[PDB]
This record gives sequence, structure tokens and C-alpha cells, in this order.
Amino acid sequence: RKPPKGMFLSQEDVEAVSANATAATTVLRQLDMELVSVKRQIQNIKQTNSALKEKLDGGIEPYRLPEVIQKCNARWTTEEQLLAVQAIRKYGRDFQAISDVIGNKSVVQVKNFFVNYRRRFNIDEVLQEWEAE
Amino acid sequence: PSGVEGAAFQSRLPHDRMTSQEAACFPDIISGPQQTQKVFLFIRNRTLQLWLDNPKIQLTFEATLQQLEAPYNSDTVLVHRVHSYLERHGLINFGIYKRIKPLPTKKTGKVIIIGSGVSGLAAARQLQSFGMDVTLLEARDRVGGRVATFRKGNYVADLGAMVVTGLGGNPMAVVSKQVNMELAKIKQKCPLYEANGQAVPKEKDEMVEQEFNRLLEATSYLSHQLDFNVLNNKPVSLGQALEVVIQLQEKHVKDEQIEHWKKIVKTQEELKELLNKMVNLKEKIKELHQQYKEASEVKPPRDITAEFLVKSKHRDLTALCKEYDELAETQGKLEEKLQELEANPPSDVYLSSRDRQILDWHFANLEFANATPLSTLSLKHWDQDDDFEFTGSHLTVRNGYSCVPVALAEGLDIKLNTAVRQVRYTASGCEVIAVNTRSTSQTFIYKCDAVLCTLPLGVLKQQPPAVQFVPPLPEWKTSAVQRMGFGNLNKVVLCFDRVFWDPSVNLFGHVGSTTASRGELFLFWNLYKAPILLALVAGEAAGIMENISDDVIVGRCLAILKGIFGSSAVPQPKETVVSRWRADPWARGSYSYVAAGSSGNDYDLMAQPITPGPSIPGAPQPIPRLFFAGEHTIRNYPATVHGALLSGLREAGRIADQFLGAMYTL
Ligand SMILES: Cc1cc2nc3c(=O)[nH]c(=O)nc-3n(C[C@H](O)[C@H](O)[C@H](O)COP(=O)(O)OP(=O)(O)OC[C@H]3O[C@@H](n4cnc5c(N)ncnc54)[C@H](O)[C@@H]3O)c2cc1C
Ligand SMILES: Cn1c(-c2nc(C3CCC3)cn2CCOc2ccc(OC3CCNCC3)cc2)cc2sccc21
Ligand SMILES: Cn1c(-c2nc(C3CCC3)cn2CCOc2ccc(OC3CCNCC3)cc2)cc2sccc21
Repeated sequence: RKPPKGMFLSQEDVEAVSANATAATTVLRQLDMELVSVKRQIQNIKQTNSALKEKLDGGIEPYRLPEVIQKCNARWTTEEQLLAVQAIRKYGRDFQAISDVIGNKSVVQVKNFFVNYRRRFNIDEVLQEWEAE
Repeated sequence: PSGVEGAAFQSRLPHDRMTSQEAACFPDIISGPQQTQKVFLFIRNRTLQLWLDNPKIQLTFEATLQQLEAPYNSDTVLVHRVHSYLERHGLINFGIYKRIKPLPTKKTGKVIIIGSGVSGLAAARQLQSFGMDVTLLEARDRVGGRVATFRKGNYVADLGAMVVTGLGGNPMAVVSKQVNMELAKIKQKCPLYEANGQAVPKEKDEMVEQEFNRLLEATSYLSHQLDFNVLNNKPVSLGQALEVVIQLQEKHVKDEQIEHWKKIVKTQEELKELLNKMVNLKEKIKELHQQYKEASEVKPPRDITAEFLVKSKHRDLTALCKEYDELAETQGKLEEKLQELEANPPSDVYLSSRDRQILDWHFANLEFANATPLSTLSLKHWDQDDDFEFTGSHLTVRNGYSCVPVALAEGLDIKLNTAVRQVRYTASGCEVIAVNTRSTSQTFIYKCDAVLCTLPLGVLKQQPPAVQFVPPLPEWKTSAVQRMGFGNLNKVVLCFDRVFWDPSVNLFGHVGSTTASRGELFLFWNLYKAPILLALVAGEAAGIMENISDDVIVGRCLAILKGIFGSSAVPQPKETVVSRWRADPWARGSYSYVAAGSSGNDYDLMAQPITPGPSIPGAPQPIPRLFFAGEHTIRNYPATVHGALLSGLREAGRIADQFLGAMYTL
């Protein structure tokens, strides 16, 4: 019902090798050239990637900044309020980004800022100009 | 198998069922109730048991009925009908046995038997046992035919047969109890030595043997599961199938490689996109860090816009550094996935030159068995006789297989050095024309009621014919002769003065250099008491080595043996014999094979006798006059001695039923 395990004998392959006299050698050559063609495309990308791997030499180590470990605070200084308006004008509704810019305001405190100071800081007009970009 | 059921197995009969041959002679029993069939089946098995328990004396009907028990021994005409059937068809009282009832004083009918091989000798013994005048005509100066034994000094080696392929169900087991045969088992161990002269490691010997046996099953799958049996209106041969299977395996080796390196370009190209993304991110990071620096240079105090600029750049720079880190994480995954694929490559090749050579040795081993190159064997039917293989180890005739036909020829009218030239059969009898092989002008005429032709298939194939038939054989017979294959394999006997090989090893092999020469001296056999090595020439080399002198053949043998055992350990042979069966005008080959486009049904066609046309137009249907026996005439046991032995008993039963009558059919 099935061939010996390891052998591959399909009705499709038997016909493609018995089609003519040298149909066997012909099939075995198109696979040889396909192997050579794939093999040299490897060393081509293997060489393209080897050059890119040297541009990334050093990583981004001369560009990292130390970690600001500051405790989360509750009250809003007038400075932190003005930081929030500029961050809204630049980042919109990215609460995580605005939280990181202010520094000591959690993500939920930033969301509450959108509602409490909604009228006084014209957060509606500021958001509609971030959307104009 | 043991008991009365073992006697049936030993006689190649089912113990619990009536055969087709038995149904023809006992149609009242097989069509009757089940209880009667079991009685008949017991009487047959019990009679076979008595004969096989002591095959050196004739088993008479009186002795059979005496050792039967009730209720089986009550019906006497049944016991008589069974005993006469078994005796007539060579199932009991065949071979060489002491006779209790002396032969009839006067003979009935005249039969001329062409050829005194085992098939002809067995038939002559039976026909004479039944009380007929039998005369054999042998072209050679000896009996045995293709059972040929070279004897010189203490050296005895068979160019003929010399192997019994198991005793379980073999009629030769009965003959071996009648004739002093020295049967010795063959040890299956066989080391391989490459052309350089060193042995093949057990790693390769087994890995190539398994692949060989795997390739064979693949052809059987091609034949019985894909119907791959015709190609361009021509029948497919076993050689063609093996070539197709191997190429498909070499094709699959390349398909596996292409799909493996394709997994590398796909992975390596994801790395290319990733590195291009990282090199652009490191660019934005380098520019952003510069802007954050310039924004920090603005020394305090500053308005909230300048403070927002530093805080903004610090966030955007930290956000890009988190992206670059997550990309370097992905780079580690893909970079190690490449060393994963580049460390586990698929097989480089299916088989190498060193492997393909050892595989050729196993193919030559198959060409030795069927005595023909695999390009001629029928893909579907080449092994059709495997289903009837005997049980037990194979044994050699250590004292020379010629002791069997010589002992059979005792007391027979054998005309040696008599070459049959013409066989004339008409509705009123036959006449065989033969000449003396020494002085061919001396002509002999033999009149007879029937002719039994056991000529080898190679002789029946000659063109122009060595034997003319008058009238010509019908087309259905001649066409069968042409379709059937008659192979060729030769033996080289080397008689030394001392043993220099491994005594506990009965055979060792020599790996040929090329596919063309793969059967040229590929196997050596130590099977005799005296220091006698025997080398085989099979396949396509069998026919070509017959055009080469014995000195050059023995020279290639000593060269092979010197590379294996030592340049100074191989002495010169004292006696050498090289067989050439294809050139033998009385054999024209070794034995038969099932050629492509043929089948086992041609074996049955070879056995059907020939009936001439009526003498007087309008006369009743004439009697069959020309009968055929021999190695090539028995479907289930061709190309063997026991097959020839059985075919002779078969025709002797049919010829006797034709000219003496069958009194057991009532
Ligand atoms: C090398 C080799 C090894 C073998 N090994 C084995 C083995 O191990 N086991 C096994 O079972 N079988 C073996 N066989 C096969 C075995 O030898 C044959 O199957 C068997 O011997 C043939 O019997 P036969 O009577 O049918 O043919 P033959 O023995 O050939 O009888 C035919 C006879 O007719 C004679 N004859 C030919 N032409 C004429 C003519 N024109 N006029 C008159 N007479 C003529 C011949 O001389 C011969 O005596 C081997 C065969 C060969 C070639
Ligand atoms: C098998 N064996 C051998 C033997 N071992 C080897 C090597 C291979 C690993 C060790 C070679 N030989 C040579 C035989 O070559 C044969 C025997 C049987 C064959 O199968 C036929 C079956 C019927 N249909 C046709 C095919 C084919 C070739 C010595 C002896 S002695 C009794 C048995 C036997
Ligand atoms: C050649 N030979 C042998 C034989 N000679 C040797 C050596 C000793 C010196 C030569 C070993 N052996 C046994 C293993 O070799 C076999 C066994 C079975 C075979 O199966 C054939 C059977 C007939 N139909 C076609 C296939 C073939 C080879 C025994 C038989 S029986 C018919 C011929 C033959």
C-alpha cells in the first residue's frame, strides 16, 4: 500500500523520468543548476549582511542615557502642567509618552489630567492641532 | 510439519484439500460429501507417509492396505485407486528402489526419450517401471546433461549443479536417501573484498546490503502498486526498474538539498531586512542624541518650552533605544537559526563510487542467481517461483552431483553419442532420425509410439535448428520458445595443493571495478574437502568470458586472489577447468529465466504435448505423440534439478495414462 520508508515513488515522478531517454539526466541537471544558483545567492546575501553587520559596530552604547529613577508624585506643579500641554500638542493621546516626558506622573494620572483641566487648558483645541499633522 | 500432514507437505501437497490433479482422477469424491473427502485425504497422506518413511523399497498395494487402520482400511477399491494414482504420478515408488513384484515379462508400447539428463532419466525409470519399452538417445558421451562433474585424481568439482535448495518438500530428499549423496550445509557468512584487495567495513557492507534489499522492494512496489510494466510499447525489465528507482533517489537527494539551502536564503534575507532596519535606527539615534545634547547645553534657568525640548528628546531617544534593543534581540534569534541550519545539512550524495561499486556486487549476485543480466528479467514475473521455495538450509553435493544421474541410468537402454537430428510424428506413430556424433555420416532410425523430448531450451532456440520437427511445431509452441529466456553462467575450478583461504568461510566476494565487469569473477566458493576454490562468472561477463582462453581467465583469478590473501600466499593451481555452457552445442546456455514480455504461463505452454493431424482426412482425433519434459517445462520449479526430476515423472505419468490406460479413474 506504501513504498519502503525512505524511498520516494510517486506516479508524477516516475513519468517525468521515463518521458524520454535522457529525461533522467535532464531532470538531474536542472536540480544541479538550481542548487548552484541558490548556493551563490547565499554567499551574496551572506556578504551583503556581513557589510551591514560592520556598520552597526559599537551598537548604540555611546547614545544611551542613564535611567531616571524618580518616585511618582500626586500634586501638579505649574511646571508639570505646562509640560503636559506641550506633550499633548506633540504626542496627542499617547499617555505613556506624556507620562515619560513629565516624569513623575503615572499613566492614569495623565488620563485624569485630560478631564479635570479639559476646559481651562483648551485640551480640545490642542488635540485638534496635533491631528492636523 | 509432522505426522501424516508432514507427508503431504513433503510431497508438495496440501494435507486438508484435494488438488486439481486429484480431482480429475477422483471426480466422485471431490463432488461428494465432506466426510468422504477426508477419508480419501487420509488414505493419500498415510500412503505418502509409508513411502517416505522407507523410500528404498517399493511400496506395494498389499503393504499399504496392511498398515491402514479402520475405518479407512475398509474400502479396498478406494485404497487401490489412491495407491495407483500415487504410483502413476511419481509421488511414491519413484527414483531408485528395490522392486518387490518383478517387472512384467513382456513390455507394452515403445517410447523414445531424447536426452539423458535428469528429466529424461527420471521419465525413463518410471516408464520402464510401468512396463514400457524405453530407449534414450543422448548426444553426449555421458549421462546427466547439465549435471556435469569434473573428476581428476582426488579433485571432484561440479561444473553442473551441486546445490540442493533445501530438503523441505524437495523430491531430492527422497533421492538422497536412495543414493549415497554427501550433503553438507553452506555457511551464509560472506566477506567482501574491494578491488584494492582489502575488506569492506561492516558499516558499509550492511548499509549497502540494506539499500540493495530496499531497492528491490521498490521495484515490486513499482510493479504491483503503480502498474509500471510497459514503456514505449516495450515491457519493463528488472534492470530498467532499478535504474528508475535509483535515479528517483538521487533526485530526492537534490530536492532535499535545494529545500534546505532555500531555508537559509529565506532566513538570511530576513536578517538583511533586519540589519537594514537597525542601520537606519542607529542613524536616527545618532542624530537624536546630538539634538538632545544641544538642548542640554542650554544652561538653566530656562522657560518651559526649552525644558520641554530636553524632556521630549530624552523620551524620543529612550523610545528609539528600546526599539533598537528589541531588534538586536531578533538578530540573535535569526543569527543562531542560521548556525542551526548550517550545522545540519542533508545527505550530500545518495551513493558514492565506493558505494555504487559494492551495490554492483549485490546486483551481480542477482545476475548469478537468475543466470542472466537484469536487463532481461521480467520486472513482474522474474521471482514468480519464489512462492514454492523449499524449507531448510541449502546443501552441496560434496561427492559430485553426477552420482545421481549415473545411479538413475542403471538398467536403462541408453544410446550414447547419438545426436537426434529429426523428429517425425504422424497420427500412426513416430520415427526419430539420429546420427553418431563421432562419425556423423552413420545414420540411425528409431520407430516408436511416442517421443519424449527433453532437449534444453537453448537447443530448441537454435536458428538454423539443430533438431528439425516434421511437421513443424505449432506457432503457440515456437512462440513460447522464443519468448522464454535461456541464461548463462559459468564456473572456474581451481585445484591447489594447499589451502590458503579461510577454511571456516564457505564463500567470499570480490567487488568488481566497473558496472560492466561486475559479474566477472565476483564470487569464490570453498565447498569441498580438498583444496578447491570455485569462481563464478555471471551477468553480461558470462557471455564475453567465453571468448577468452582458460589461461587468461585463471590469470585474472590468481590476480584477484593475490590481492586478497597475499602476493606470495597464492600458489599455482595444479588443475584448472573453465565451463562454457553457452558454447556447449548440447546446452547452448545455463538454465531458463522469465524474460521480459514473458511470464510463467510460457512454462506451461512448453509442457503441453503435440498432437498430429489425422492421417486419413475424416479419421477420429489422433493420439498425442510428441511430449516435452525438462527444466524449462515446470512452472513452479524451473531452472533446477528437482524441477527437471519432477517434469520427467509428470510426462511419464501422462504418457503411461495415454498408452496403458488409467484404471484408477473409475
Ligand atoms: C552452472 C549451472 C549450475 C546449476 N546449479 C544448479 C543447482 O545448484 N541446483 C539445481 O537444482 N539446478 C542447478 N542447475 C540447473 C540444472 O543443471 C538443470 O535444471 C537440469 O540439470 C536440467 O535438466 P534437463 O534434463 O531438463 O536438461 P539437461 O540436463 O540439459 O538434459 C538434456 C540432455 O539432452 C541432450 N541433448 C541435447 N541436444 C541433443 C540432441 N540434438 N540430440 C540428443 N540429445 C541431445 C544433452 O546432452 C543432455 O544430456 C545449474 C545449471 C547450470 C548451468
Ligand atoms: C543467499 N546465499 C548466499 C549469498 N550470500 C551473499 C552475500 C549477500 C550478503 C552476503 C551472496 N550469496 C550468494 C547467493 O546469491 C543469491 C542467492 C539468492 C538469491 O535470491 C534468489 C531467490 C530466488 N529468485 C531469484 C533470487 C539471489 C542471489 C550463499 C548461499 S548458500 C544458500 C543460500 C545462500
Ligand atoms: C546456481 N544455483 C544454486 C547455487 N549455486 C551455488 C554456488 C556453489 C557454486 C555455485 C550456490 N547456490 C545456492 C544459492 O544460489 C542460488 C540459489 C537459488 C537460486 O534461485 C534460482 C533457482 C532456479 N530459478 C532461478 C533462480 C539461484 C542461486 C542453487 C540452485 S537451484 C537452481 C539454480 C541454482
